[PDB]
Amino acid sequence: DNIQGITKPAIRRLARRGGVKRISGLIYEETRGVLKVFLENVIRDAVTYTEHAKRKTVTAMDVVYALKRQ
Amino acid sequence: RDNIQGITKPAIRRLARRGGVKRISGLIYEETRGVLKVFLENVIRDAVTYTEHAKRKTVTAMDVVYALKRQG
Amino acid sequence: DNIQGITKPAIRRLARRGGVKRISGLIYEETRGVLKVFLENVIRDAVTYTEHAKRKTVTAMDVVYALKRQGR
Amino acid sequence: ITKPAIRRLARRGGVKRISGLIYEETRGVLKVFLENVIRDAVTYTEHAKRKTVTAMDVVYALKRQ
Amino acid sequence: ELLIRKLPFQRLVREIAQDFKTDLRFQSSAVMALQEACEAYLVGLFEDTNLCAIHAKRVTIMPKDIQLARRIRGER
Amino acid sequence: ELLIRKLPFQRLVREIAQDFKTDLRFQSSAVMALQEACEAYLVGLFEDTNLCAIHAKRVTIMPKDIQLARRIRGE
Amino acid sequence: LIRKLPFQRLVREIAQDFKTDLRFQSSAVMALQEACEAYLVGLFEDTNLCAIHAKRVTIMPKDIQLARRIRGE
Amino acid sequence: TELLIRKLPFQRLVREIAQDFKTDLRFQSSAVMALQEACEAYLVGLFEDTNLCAIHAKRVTIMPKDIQLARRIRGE
DNA sequence: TGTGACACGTGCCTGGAGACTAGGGAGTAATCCCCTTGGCGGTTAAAACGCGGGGGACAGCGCGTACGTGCGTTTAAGCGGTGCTAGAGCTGTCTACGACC
DNA sequence: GGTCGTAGACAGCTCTAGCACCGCTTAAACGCACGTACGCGCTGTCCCCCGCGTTTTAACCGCCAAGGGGATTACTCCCTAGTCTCCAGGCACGTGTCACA
Repeated sequence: DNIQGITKPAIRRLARRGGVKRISGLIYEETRGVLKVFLENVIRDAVTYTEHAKRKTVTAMDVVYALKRQ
Repeated sequence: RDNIQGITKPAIRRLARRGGVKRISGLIYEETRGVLKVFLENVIRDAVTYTEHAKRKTVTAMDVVYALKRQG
Repeated sequence: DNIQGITKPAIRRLARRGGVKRISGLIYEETRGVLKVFLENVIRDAVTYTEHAKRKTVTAMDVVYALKRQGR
Repeated sequence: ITKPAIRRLARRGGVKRISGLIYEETRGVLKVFLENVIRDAVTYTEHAKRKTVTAMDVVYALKRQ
Repeated sequence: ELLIRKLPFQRLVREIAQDFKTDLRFQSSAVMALQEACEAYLVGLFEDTNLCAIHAKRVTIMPKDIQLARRIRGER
Repeated sequence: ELLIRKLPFQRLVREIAQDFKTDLRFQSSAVMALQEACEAYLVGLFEDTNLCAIHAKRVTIMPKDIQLARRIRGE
Repeated sequence: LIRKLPFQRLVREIAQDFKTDLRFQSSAVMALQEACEAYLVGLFEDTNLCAIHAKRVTIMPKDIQLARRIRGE
Repeated sequence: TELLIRKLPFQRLVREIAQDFKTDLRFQSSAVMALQEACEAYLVGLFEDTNLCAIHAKRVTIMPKDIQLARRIRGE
């Protein structure tokens, strides 16, 4: 329930780096959902890899290996 | 293990001075190790694919040569 | 003009297999160019694999490995 | 080659400021690039046995440069 | 420059992990790498949606563009 | 089950190959697999192009649609 | 964008200085001008990248020299 | 001429990368030597381009910005 | 076990969250026309279907042959520190310089 | 061609991060020997690949009538970005608690 931590100005600035000129008012919810899906995928892959690595935590290299499979 | 650090700092300095560089920043070494790992991963992936195609178990010189040919 | 064998109705059939309902005139030329690029890449990879394996013909494995390189 | 055309190309390329000798250098490098591409096209045409350089000759020259 | 504030992103990552599988530890380096990758992915997605919007004879990006870019890229 | 006529596709593939290297033979299964792959690739590209066209309130597909699909597909 | 008349004049001049008795059609010069546009926009983007890397906005001859030397010329 | 990277660490790194890709793979010594020469040549060329970029920027000390610029120009 | 890695209470600027508003642009539609596409009829220019030679894929058999591993050890080279300083990021200017007709 | 706002090298200017210098260490490597499993062809075989040859399928060409795209433009009209004002974090700063080979 903390996905709202991705504030409207954050999404607006992220689109601003992407060359976007104007943003509709419904982009924010869709972008929050897309971020939830992408972080779920990456976190699940990293967690699976780090359980396969016989560790109870997750490291930066675990995330790098998870992203390499994206 | 984290064997990319096996590329010693003096080795990178010698490689740079071979290219004519006179001063190396401290952050050059990590970026160079990352770039070398990326290039080596690409070439090794190509060589492994070529070896798998040849139904072989040993990566010979031909596989590495063809991997280099395919990339640049 | 050896690529004209990929005829206009062939591209129409491909598009209508892809769900397209109406096709403009320049789509045929654009699709012909796109397929020429794709075939050039895949055949280049396949003939490179064949040369690596020391053979005078391209077999199914060469094409499969070329498509694997292309990411199919 | 004209200066305004070079300016349009630079603007399309993301350029914000343009110097003075850059026009002459661009003309020179364009001449060299055209010399190379026409040499490749002529070599292919001599290999392809054609009287004049065609569009497919240009495409082949670019793709096998 | 990171455009997502560190604390809310950390809270979101920890919440996602807890919902998926409790008793997991995240450190600053892993979260920073994940956030950088997420920001790069979102910038790429928004570039693609801007391309789609411009193609649609439009400048304001609408969720139609987001869904189009996602489904064409194969992520959906 | 194939949309491109087999013999002209064989001719095109052999033309490209002889442009690459001369006197190269082709297994019939190799050409068949290559044609199936090309058909699948174009069917996917046309699916994405139709998607772009229906997104832009259009039914007819235009070279802009294919260019956009390739551009946001990574090609 | 490049007008077709000066481009045709330049290609005719370079053909005269390289191999005379040669004729170019509209499609050939259109392909050549498209290739020219692509090459020049790429070169100018590379020189612009060098310019921002150089803490300057003007694209002097030095940026052209860099983009030519690094790319393989 | 003589190699600049120590042989054994590079052999171990190559074998580790291969194990990451395809396990239980044997390497011919000539193949590893060719990989070593290729990596040395690639790094020498990259450092030459980086030095050119740095000297252009009126500085001698090359910085990761120079390497990044050289890689972006070369198409990597 | 010693050394290392997280969790909770604060002040404050900083960024985000309520509205207000004036435009910029999204959306729907009426022609419209006209400009393509689709579809249909006739036709022909091909593709799809049967024999031959032999080029080379493919299988079996080695056989030196080179990889993996397994030491002895020792010295060139790497890693910790310092000593020292040319060099990088940051200022003011004036001729050199690029934008508007 | 002209007339009007900006700036790159020079000179400091200061901190600094990098180049030696050096002691201590350490593992790369040169050598030696071994097991053996895979590379590299040898040799033989025959699969099918290329090259020629007759018939429906279909691709081209052309014409005609429906349809839909680009465009203008009414035509409101929706609602986003900029602005304004008010309210929730964020990094240091501590103080305390849990993990690992």
